[PDB]
Amino acid sequence: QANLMRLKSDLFNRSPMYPGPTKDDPLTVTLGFTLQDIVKVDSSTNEVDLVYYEQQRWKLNSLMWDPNEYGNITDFRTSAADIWTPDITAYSSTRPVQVLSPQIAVVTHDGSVMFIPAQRLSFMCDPTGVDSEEGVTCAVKFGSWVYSGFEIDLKTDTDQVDLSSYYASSKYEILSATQTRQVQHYSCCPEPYIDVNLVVKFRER
Amino acid sequence: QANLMRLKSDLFNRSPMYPGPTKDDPLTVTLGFTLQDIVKVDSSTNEVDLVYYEQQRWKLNSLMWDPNEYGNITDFRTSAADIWTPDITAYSSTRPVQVLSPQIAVVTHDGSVMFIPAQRLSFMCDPTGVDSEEGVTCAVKFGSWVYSGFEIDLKTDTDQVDLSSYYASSKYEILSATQTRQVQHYSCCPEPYIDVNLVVKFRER
Amino acid sequence: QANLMRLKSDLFNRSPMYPGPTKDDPLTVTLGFTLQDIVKVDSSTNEVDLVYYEQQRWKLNSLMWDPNEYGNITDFRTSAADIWTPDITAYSSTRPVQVLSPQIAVVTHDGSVMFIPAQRLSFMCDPTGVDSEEGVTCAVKFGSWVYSGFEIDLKTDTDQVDLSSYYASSKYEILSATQTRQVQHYSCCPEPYIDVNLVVKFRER
Amino acid sequence: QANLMRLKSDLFNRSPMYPGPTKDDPLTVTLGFTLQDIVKVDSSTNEVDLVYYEQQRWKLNSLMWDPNEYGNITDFRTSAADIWTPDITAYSSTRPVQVLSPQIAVVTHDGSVMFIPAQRLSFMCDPTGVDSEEGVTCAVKFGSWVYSGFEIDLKTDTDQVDLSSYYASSKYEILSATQTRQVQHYSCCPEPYIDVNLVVKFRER
Amino acid sequence: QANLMRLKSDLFNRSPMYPGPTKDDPLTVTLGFTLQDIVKVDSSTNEVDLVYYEQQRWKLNSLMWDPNEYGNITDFRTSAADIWTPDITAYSSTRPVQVLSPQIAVVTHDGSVMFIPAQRLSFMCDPTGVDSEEGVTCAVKFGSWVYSGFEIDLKTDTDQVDLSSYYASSKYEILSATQTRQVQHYSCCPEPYIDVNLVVKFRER
Repeated sequence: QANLMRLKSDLFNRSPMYPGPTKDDPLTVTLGFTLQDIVKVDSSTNEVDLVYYEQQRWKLNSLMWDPNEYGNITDFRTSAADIWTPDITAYSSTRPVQVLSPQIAVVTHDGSVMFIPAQRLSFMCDPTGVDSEEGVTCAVKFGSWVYSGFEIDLKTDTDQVDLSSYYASSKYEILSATQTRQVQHYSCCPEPYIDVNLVVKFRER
Repeated sequence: QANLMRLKSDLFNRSPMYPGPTKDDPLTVTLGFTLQDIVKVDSSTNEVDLVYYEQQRWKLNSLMWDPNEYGNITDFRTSAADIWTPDITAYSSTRPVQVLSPQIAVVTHDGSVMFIPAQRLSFMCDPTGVDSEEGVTCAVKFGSWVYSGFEIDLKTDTDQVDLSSYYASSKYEILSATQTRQVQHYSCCPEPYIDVNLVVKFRER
Repeated sequence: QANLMRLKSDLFNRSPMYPGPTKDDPLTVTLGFTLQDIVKVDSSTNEVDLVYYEQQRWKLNSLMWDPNEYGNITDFRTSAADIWTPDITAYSSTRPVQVLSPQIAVVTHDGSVMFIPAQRLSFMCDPTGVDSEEGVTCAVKFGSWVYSGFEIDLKTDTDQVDLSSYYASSKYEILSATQTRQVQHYSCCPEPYIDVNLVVKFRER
Repeated sequence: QANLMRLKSDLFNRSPMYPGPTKDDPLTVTLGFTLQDIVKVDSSTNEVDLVYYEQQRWKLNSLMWDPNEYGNITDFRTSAADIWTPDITAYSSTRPVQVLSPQIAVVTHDGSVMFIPAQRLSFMCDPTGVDSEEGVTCAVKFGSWVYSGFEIDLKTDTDQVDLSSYYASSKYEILSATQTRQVQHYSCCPEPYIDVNLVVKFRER
Repeated sequence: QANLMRLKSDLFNRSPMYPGPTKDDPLTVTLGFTLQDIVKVDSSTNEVDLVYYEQQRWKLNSLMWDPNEYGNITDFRTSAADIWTPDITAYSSTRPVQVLSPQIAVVTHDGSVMFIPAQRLSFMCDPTGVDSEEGVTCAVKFGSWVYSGFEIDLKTDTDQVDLSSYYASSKYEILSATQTRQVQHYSCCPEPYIDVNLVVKFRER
């Protein structure tokens, strides 16, 4: 009850929001995916739908406290809207991403954040061959829409996508799912942008 | 009019927002389901659609009062946007759950709240076999998206889902519906989450 | 003009809106339906779509004024967001109702309010036999979602639904529109809840 | 040089929003449609989908100014939501109207507003006969939802609908589109209620 | 961190938002499109669906600063709602445009702004002959919905639509894709409106 309230108030009212990273203050976001289901394949549009949730973590001194001052509270939960979050976007969606889970984050005494939104995404993917044995292959890049390599940097803890909770009776069977950090120097833009490229190879069951 | 008016401003203004449960301040939410219709079965994707309402209960101390001080009010109804509510989510939806009822809760003088969302939900369900006599079986887990079992804990009043008011001319027929409390462990997180598992076994007419 | 200006701000700025009915200060709300069109029938999901508008009447003391402080104004119009509205809900929608009309209500000096939303509703209903001469029957119940008969009392003027602005060239002809008032009981709660059962009998033209 | 700023806070920040048309202070609102396209015709529901521009103009004494006292500024563009707008709806839409253009109005020094929303509308329409040189005719009355003809008065510049920029490759050819101002006033009621009837006669291309 | 926050409150919190351009404060927005996929073609409604980025650039004095006073911060990233943005609109759209990327913009010390919304757009276009060697041609105009030639001017860096990251496996091959500046005049208004005309000639692969 009491202390948390006092802490929450200190962090979000006694002080403004993190403004976002800059060159002189870059930030590293650890990204990782749990693919949960390939829901739909449409072969007339070339669209494929994923339901995954997406682990995001990062650390801000701005979000730091000494637990001893706040009743030995070492971490809390709060509405994502209370804090700043990175603009990690899918680079080839074909519809607005749909949000499947509460937008609630967990802050730790040391300034670090863990946020795990469930989403459903339609992205650009030609499923011709999904019925054959060697299956089909599709990718979607995820990355900061507006922050360059110099401001937001991506990182992963594994390059294996978490298939622990893939829907067992899905219409579609995952042959492999990969997540690799990639750098892209771009057109409009001198500075490189950095993304995580989700590659799934799958087929009909 | 006059007395509730005073009560609502005393509960929700004098104090700052309730910050939700902690490890020191745990909560027990009681979940039940009334399952009213299986609208749709889609076997191209593997998604089934249910209309149910789900009954949530919990008690807060910070919501208590002495009815004598407020002209004998034992309870009032308030918009859910005024009180803390649990982040109970369907672990395997394929679409954002759509709300079918008012977001209004009823708080009672001893700090207990009772909140009954009506929802239409798409979830992961392979319906192969729905067209037979033995029918098919499907489950979706419900539970807190961010609070572990040491912050929020679930509980049912019975494992028998309420089917007494299930639509009589549905294209699908319910053969049984269960709600069973269970505990999960996830890779991301140190501490066990707890969920109520809704299992439905159904067929067409 | 500044004479109605002062009225609105005296009623809507001087402290709060209305907090809602209670066992002690209960409220009558009169309900009537103008069935405007049966737009669609779905025989693969057993869902039917009505366009109708919903006549809602209630009298509040908090909204009362004397037109001598207020340059002889008997009434006025205002965004339904400015004042408390009842939580009347279809008990078997399969979809969140969509809004067809501006959210605006006429208020009268005696406190009495008239709000008329236009709406498309998808509800559970088996259309089997809609093409026979006998036609088909469906019912949907409207009523407060959280207020018991002790807090909200529901009234009708007629038991015939209004078919007078029913669209002449609708796909479906109306054989009888009825609005019967019922009080009934639910598993969650000891008290009577009151609802208006709309029973439409219709066939295709 | 961007001092427009002043005119804006002189107008909208000087008093709460204009509270609508009284009876003593009425309002003439002019109406005009540019019909861009009939998109779809659903012969199984009974809905036609139109895409049009709705031009509306009205005059407000409370939004006028001498250009000479404001850096010689004769008109400005502003968000529709910080000026009052008329509550003109289609009386037979079957889907919430879908907004295709920004909600931004233009205000002229003399108090005139111009607002031209582009919309997609679905309305009740029997298209039996659309597949013949004959064609078919359809109708939608647009009117104020809550206001009488002593509070808001609808008017048209002309009753030839502007078809001069109607899609040349539409599946549906327009024969004619009319917009007539209709007035009705009944015995009991010292109000006239007035609406613009949008009649379109069309066939398949 | 430190400086960046003081910058933002000096640009946004002291003196308000830029009110918009005027006859006396003209502005030139730069437009460029990157076509990503033709996602869908409907030949029974004559609607086609594009997925693209629109790169928008403009320069405001009020957003200019000297980096020396703000710790050599040469530029920064901020939410779209903190700044004024041009109201660039598809003229022949048939569904509300859907946004695919985060509404955030990059601001440079010289007052220059860059903003690149990613969009799925449905628009009028008959795809007859998409499945032939010749292909089919569609066009759509992008422009200010409310700012005339005298207020917002449009300009392209090139008239070639950027196809450098068009989807390798789209159903459709792009034979040509053009973006041109033009001035239009409409019944409504006595002054020029400036648009960029997107012309895509494509065929089935």
